Amino acid sequence: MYTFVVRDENSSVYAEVSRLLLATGQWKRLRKDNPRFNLMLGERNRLPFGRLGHEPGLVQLVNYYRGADKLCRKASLVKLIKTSPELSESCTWFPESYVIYPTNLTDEREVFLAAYNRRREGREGNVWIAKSSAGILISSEASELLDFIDEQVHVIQKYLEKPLLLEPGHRKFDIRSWVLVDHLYNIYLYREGVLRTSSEPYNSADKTCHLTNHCIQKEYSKNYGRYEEGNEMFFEEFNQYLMDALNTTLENSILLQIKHIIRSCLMCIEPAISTKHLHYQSFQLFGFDFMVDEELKVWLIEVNGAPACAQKLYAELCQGIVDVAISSVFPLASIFIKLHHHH
Amino acid sequence: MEVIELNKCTSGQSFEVILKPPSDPSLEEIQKKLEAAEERRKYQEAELLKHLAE
Amino acid sequence: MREIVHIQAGQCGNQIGAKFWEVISDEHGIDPTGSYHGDSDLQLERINVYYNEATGNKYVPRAILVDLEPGTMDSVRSGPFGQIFRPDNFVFGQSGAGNNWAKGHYTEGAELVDSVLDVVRKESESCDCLQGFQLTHSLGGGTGSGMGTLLISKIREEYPDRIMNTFSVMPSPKVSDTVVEPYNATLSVHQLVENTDETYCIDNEALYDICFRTLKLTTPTYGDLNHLVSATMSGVTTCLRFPGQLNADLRKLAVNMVPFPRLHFFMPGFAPLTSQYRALTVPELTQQMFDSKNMMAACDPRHGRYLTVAAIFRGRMSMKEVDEQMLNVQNKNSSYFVEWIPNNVKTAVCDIPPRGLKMSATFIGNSTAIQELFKRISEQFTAMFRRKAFLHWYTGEGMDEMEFTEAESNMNDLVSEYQQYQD
Amino acid sequence: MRECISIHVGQAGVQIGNACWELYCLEHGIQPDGQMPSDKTIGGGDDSFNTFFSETGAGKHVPRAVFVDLEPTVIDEVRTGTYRQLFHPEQLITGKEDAANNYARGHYTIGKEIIDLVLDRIRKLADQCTGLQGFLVFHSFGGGTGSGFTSLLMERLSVDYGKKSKLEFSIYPAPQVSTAVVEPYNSILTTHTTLEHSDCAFMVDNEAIYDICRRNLDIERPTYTNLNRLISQIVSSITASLRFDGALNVDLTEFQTNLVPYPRIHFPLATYAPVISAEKAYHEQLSVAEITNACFEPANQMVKCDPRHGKYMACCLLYRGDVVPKDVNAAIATIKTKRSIQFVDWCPTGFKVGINYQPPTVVPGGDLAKVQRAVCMLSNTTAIAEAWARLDHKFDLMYAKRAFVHWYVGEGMEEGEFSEAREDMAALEKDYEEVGVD
Ligand SMILES: Nc1nc2c(ncn2[C@@H]2O[C@H](COP(=O)(O)OP(=O)(O)OP(=O)(O)O)[C@@H](O)[C@H]2O)c(=O)[nH]1
Ligand SMILES: Nc1ncnc2c1ncn2[C@@H]1O[C@H](COP(=O)(O)OP(=O)(O)CP(=O)(O)O)[C@@H](O)[C@H]1O
Ligand SMILES: Nc1nc2c(ncn2[C@@H]2O[C@H](COP(=O)(O)OP(=O)(O)O)[C@@H](O)[C@H]2O)c(=O)[nH]1
Ligand SMILES: [Ca+2]
Ligand SMILES: [Ca+2]
Ligand SMILES: [Ca+2]
Ligand SMILES: [Mg+2]
Ligand SMILES: [Mg+2]
Ligand SMILES: [Mg+2]
Repeated sequence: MYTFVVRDENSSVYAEVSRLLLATGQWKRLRKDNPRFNLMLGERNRLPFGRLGHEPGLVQLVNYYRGADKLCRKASLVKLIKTSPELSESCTWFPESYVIYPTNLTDEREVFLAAYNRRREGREGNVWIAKSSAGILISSEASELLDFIDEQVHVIQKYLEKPLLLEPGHRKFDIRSWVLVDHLYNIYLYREGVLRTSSEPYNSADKTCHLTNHCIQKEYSKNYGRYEEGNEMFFEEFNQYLMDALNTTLENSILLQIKHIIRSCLMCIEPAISTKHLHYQSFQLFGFDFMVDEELKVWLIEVNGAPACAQKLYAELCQGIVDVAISSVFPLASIFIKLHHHH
Repeated sequence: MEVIELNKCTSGQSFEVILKPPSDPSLEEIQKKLEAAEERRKYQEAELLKHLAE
Repeated sequence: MREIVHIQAGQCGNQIGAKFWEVISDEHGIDPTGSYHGDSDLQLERINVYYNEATGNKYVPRAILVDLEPGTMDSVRSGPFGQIFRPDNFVFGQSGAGNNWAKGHYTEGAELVDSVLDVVRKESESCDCLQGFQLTHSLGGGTGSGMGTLLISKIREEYPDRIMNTFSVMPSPKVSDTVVEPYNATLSVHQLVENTDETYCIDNEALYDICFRTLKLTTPTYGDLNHLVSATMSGVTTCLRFPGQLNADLRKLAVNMVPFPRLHFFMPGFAPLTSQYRALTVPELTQQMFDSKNMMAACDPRHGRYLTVAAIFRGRMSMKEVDEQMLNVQNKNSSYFVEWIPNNVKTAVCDIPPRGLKMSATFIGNSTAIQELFKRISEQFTAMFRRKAFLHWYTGEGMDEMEFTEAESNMNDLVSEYQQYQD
Repeated sequence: MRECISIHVGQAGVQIGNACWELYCLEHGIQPDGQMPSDKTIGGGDDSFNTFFSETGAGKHVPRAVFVDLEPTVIDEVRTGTYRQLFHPEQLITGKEDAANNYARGHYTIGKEIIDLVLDRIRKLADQCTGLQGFLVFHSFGGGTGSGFTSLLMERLSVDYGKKSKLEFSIYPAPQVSTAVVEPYNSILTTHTTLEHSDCAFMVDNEAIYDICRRNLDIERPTYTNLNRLISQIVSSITASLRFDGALNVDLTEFQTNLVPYPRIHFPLATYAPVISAEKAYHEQLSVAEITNACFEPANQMVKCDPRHGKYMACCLLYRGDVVPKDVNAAIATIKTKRSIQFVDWCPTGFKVGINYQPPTVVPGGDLAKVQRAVCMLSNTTAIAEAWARLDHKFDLMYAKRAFVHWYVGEGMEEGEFSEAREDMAALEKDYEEVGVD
């Protein structure tokens, strides 16, 4: 009889995982402040990692990797990619980005304007996007970007002016991948992804057709649910489209680059966050966001440390979380693609 | 990777390697606290004996 | 040298006290004449806690025997180990207490209490560093209950910085001598609330149920009940009598077990209780030791929460496996342990097992379920007191009805204090 | 030469002190009767080992040590032990009844009655000293004596020896071997009152020593004897620079200079390697790079925590055995490219290295295997604040219900000392966070 505690009531993924654990009759839920647990489904902010692994005779496991925020923050990710030799400033699958602290507060204002002027003179496309972890501005003039940030830390990265546009619709999208990293630092890619598509035609000259967020398309798009249920295209339909239209597969044109990016990011922080020789063990589910351009090149947009799942895929993924992440440590009485790597 | 201040002797040696440059109460006051706590113990014991006398 | 002075008062107190000294004398190699005949130096390392050493390598129990009738103490002096006690430590009268708390506490007992204190003082003077007292008595009679609590009050007056511990036998209608037992017990419980640091609640109801249900004894006697008490008393004093690190003296036990001064009433337990050659395993010892059927207080632990727990394992066993089973019980039923006292379950191990057992385990719980015992007594008190039934036995000794009303209120306050920490 | 006086308080301090002086005698070739054949200056001298040992005209080398306990049974093990001849009765102070796991009982009630006797026996040792450096104080956090009397003694030493340094070796409570539920209370209480009186304190978590004994020595249920022999090895590594010829950490003041830039943050993390079972008939000797790499594994630290999620303020490496500076620098350069070693911006990113060619001495018949080389890293990480957060959280749980508080108030302590001690710890946790978190 294993024990666990629940400390994030808003987590839809682990609300289902908790439901599955009780459904086996071999897991007992305790009060959230009971320290005699085998498994902690921890809170998002200020998880007390320092109090884990000090209970005699209890193998303790937590559903978050301490230090993984460096990969799952806007400014932290840019700094991590630029300063890590495994990724380097010459990284080819991440858009050119710059960390811009507001003036009411290192910083890269002069470095951003240096490369911005190189595109203005060279007749090239000079459209950038500003955003943060906290409200997004897309512009072609560097003055509007720097003035908007001053109005928390923000980042300015190159806006991909030539995205892959689904037809019919001439519309933008982005790919969400769910990645599970277990206590042995095996990297498991959920075989099922989702395309969060825009329902408006992409106009290169209004942010409804430029931002593919599921909440923006349901509150400001006048074509929500027109082409696919809930602006969510799954891998079967997207693969069939790439074959019928582009004469290629999702595996070859896109998924090889996705698995490569996932490995690069997670292997880079492995020495910093691994729990291999630690007094407690960690796993975590990540949500990677990818953009695809017209040349079928995949770009990394962000990594989400506390992601939600697609409604159709909750039961399959949450059961997979119990199988390879929880039952591998606490056995009872494949939907993932294991991305092999060198520890 | 600079080794500085190397000192050697028969039983060993010591040195420093730099990888990167940077970027009371008095005796009276103690006796007062010890005696104030002793007085609180004496007051609690006197209240007990008073209670037992009743 | 951390000496304990033992006192046994009344019929129940002297019969259970005599068996305690008979049991631990055997465990320490002391023969009925006080001569050591053991084979291990572990038996004499802490022997001075309970025994005085006299001329001729004789060991004399540091025990004072008190009663208002001579009968039971004459039986003790004629018992198996009767000659081992110091003859001047028999302090007795002739009138008796008539199962009357007022007689023990206010009239008959007041005439004898000073001569008992003279013997207490003599034993205390010959102590290198007296740590405190232990009293065996029942709460349902007159001498052990009334004069025993009078003794505790006067001992606290003369030794206010020493620990007072009692083994207190609670009355039950299942094993009853008179109808006034709830009166005597209610009056005594308030005395214990104020004037003891640790009280082991030995419930005659539990002792009967164990003999009947578990030990399959259709007609349990007082001898059978005292067998469970004797085995329990040896177990809960092992840490005082043998070398160890946990709860090695009465004050450290109190600091570990008593988070609030009035809530110092312990539910003891013992395993095994076998009706006999089969070896018992550590998982079996640990499960039985926490089972309600092994509790000596007739309270369901699952109806309350454990504030603190001490567990003592005796015999040659895997100390690693003990920790595994102890941590197994806590981590499988952590809802019955308060979360605001971290690591409130302490485990000790002693190599020397009791007589006739390869291994055993003793349970000492400070549980809020003990309020069931006091509620039970309180209801039996009120059923008679609402009609003032049998009160003339007490008003005839000078007591007023108001002292009964205040005793009734005091124990209901105690019940309420247990209830606030259960939530 | 400048002398150091060791003070052992309570059961933990005395039993650990007994294990340390046993090891010191083996390391300096001192026999149980106090005779030291290699010492050619009979009856005197100012060699490095004289910082810890005085000498009698008869050639006995006597520890500069005081043992204090409020119960006589533990120190009686010293009076009748193997090394009984080292000590004279003036060095062993026993009481009648202990502090019963109660800080207030050891500090106020019993402390007031024995503090003058202890300081007098210390003064006798200080008068033997031509230039006393200060004191090394061994005690537990959880015991009533180790916590309560120690903090009182530390206050009086600051008064009577104001210019002297004071270092601690403190045993942090672990429930797997602890004997009291109130040890979190005693720990916070003694830390609050000792904080401004200690220049540098080495905390040892019994949990870490316990698991090292089970994992690396294959002891199923480690005893105090197993734990104390390992602790005395770490302690010896730390004090070896005071007892042998050298140039790093040669006096007590240098410990603070090299490890404690901010005075309140004076708790360096100790990590030791290698720990090898003696029952292994043949074990492959670990290299300089491997034992140095093991200094960044949490499984080898004296306190379980994660230095990756903190910042370093200082770092010393103390090697013993066959080690040359070339192999140290090769290991450090490799480790810098594999470990998350982040220093604070107001401190140089460097390592002070000390090497003693004599390999670690092991007690004959003990559990530790003789090794060719060993290292103790002393790093001042903010990550050790995890140990404070664990302790303060257990304090908060009990104190919210005032559980066991009456035991302390009954000894004359006011309840406000509880909240005052806890607020000081909250300020301590805040200091660690401001230094090591972005
Ligand atoms: N490592 C180690 N820890 C010990 C030893 N002895 C006791 N401890 C720890 O110290 C704490 C208890 O404090 P003690 O030193 O035994 O108590 P004390 O200082 O003598 O104070 P008193 O309450 O008066 O007995 C517990 O956490 C024990 O685990 C020892 O020999 N080695
Ligand atoms: N450099 C770039 N080029 C083109 N489009 C971009 C872009 N950066 C962001 N976008 C678009 O903006 C949208 C939101 O980006 P961002 O990832 O900051 O939002 P978000 O983090 O709130 C989504 P989630 O809820 O999964 O974390 C994405 O759907 C993407 O299509
Ligand atoms: N367990 C046990 N209980 C007893 C024994 N003798 C009496 N009692 C109980 O004690 C109460 C009677 O008190 P008793 O000791 O005989 O009166 P006293 O001599 O005036 O103190 C009743 O509740 C009895 O059930 C005994 O030998 N063993
Ligand atoms: Ca008369
Ligand atoms: Ca000399
Ligand atoms: Ca000072
Ligand atoms: Mg996001
Ligand atoms: Mg009777
Ligand atoms: Mg002690």
